[PDB]
Amino acid sequence: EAHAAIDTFTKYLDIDEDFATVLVEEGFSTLEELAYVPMKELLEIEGLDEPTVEALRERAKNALATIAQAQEESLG
Repeated sequence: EAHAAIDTFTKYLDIDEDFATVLVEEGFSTLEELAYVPMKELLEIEGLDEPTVEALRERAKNALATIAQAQEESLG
């Protein structure tokens, strides 16, 4: 559910739902897209700040690192 993408980012990206939605709203429901997408590309999404987008991505990868920990428990 898209609603889960809002809390997920808030759980990993450490952001608020109103902000996460902007990432999932643009088309980023997976931390990989947020972390895989570069700062500029992510900062261009609209009017994000250099640091806010720079720190948001850092969390994406850092969060994905943990997600990979649970991924090992499941085949997917």
